[PDB]
Amino acid sequence: GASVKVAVRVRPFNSREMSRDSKCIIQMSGSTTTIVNPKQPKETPKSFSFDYSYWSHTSPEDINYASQKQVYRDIGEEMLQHAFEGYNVCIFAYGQTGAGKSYTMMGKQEKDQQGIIPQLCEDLFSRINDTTNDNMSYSVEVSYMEIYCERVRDLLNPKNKGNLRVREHPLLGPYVEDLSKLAVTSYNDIQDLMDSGNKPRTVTSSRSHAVFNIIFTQKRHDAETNITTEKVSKISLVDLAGSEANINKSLTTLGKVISALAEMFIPYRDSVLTWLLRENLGGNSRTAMVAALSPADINYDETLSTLRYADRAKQIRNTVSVNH
Ligand SMILES: Nc1ncnc2c1ncn2[C@@H]1O[C@H](COP(=O)(O)OP(=O)(O)NP(=O)(O)O)[C@@H](O)[C@H]1O
Ligand SMILES: [Mg+2]
Repeated sequence: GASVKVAVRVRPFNSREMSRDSKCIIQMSGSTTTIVNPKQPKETPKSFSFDYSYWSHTSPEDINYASQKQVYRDIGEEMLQHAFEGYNVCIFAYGQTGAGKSYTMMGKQEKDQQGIIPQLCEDLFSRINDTTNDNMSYSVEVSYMEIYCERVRDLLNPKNKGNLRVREHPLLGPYVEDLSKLAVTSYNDIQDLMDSGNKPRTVTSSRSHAVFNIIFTQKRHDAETNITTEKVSKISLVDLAGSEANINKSLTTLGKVISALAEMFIPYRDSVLTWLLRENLGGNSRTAMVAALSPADINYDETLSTLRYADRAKQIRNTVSVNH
């Protein structure tokens, strides 16, 4: 029994917003985020409470600013530790187009702005390499895919122009048939794959989803008999397309799955995204949602919609057990 962790993050104004002289309608204090409706200024502002509240509207010179490193060391390290404990984990970024989902998950591979995914990978390998018990050995395999109009593309295998089939293994759940799963032995190798994968994405409103998966295997060697008990945790880091057809089936279905789970049949199979993430939503997985928010008055409805779906997500609870 573990509830879905939910964080909200508000970014700086973008060019569109500055050009319309947008005012900031988002306020944050502690774990409370309040949104002002520019349309009805005298109506009571709506407040929401979340596990994490990242005020990233200003800049690093600000004392209360939430940087990439701070967002990661917070929710990121939390989930990585769960993976070390043997739990499957998932972190997905959700929000309006341009709200800051990719910046939070991937960031920029330059000076100081790496997002959750690169940092977690670096942290994962750093920890593995600091192991001092020779009875422990590890394996790290990675997969990276894109879901566009219900079709799946293998980002680590651009050579291939066929969309992979999402299937249901009779006993082990959903999987992408013939999706590349590469073993990596260093942060540098996994980062090259990440960079290669990011470049083959399409290709400026995204309407594809990106799923970066890591299969982290921990092998404990028992000295006396020679059996090696395995510990496997799947780490799924998701960067969703923004919210505003076959192009939008996945996002709408996710909304319904999230609402249904919060309400407690579920249309998991109604879309490739919810099908593949079935166990992370209501299964054996420690899951977190990072809701990206625009700070601008002009996006009140979209932002309010995001806050509401993030509020429901908070109510989801999943039965978790360590994979030993
Ligand atoms: N915390 C932040 N600090 C600085 N810039 C940010 C931050 N969050 C987002 N941005 C920028 O604002 C834009 C939103 O980026 P991303 O590109 O992160 O959006 P989404 O990924 O929200 N968009 P979309 O994929 O089209 O649905 C980009 O130009 C980012 O570099
Ligand atoms: Mg994006």
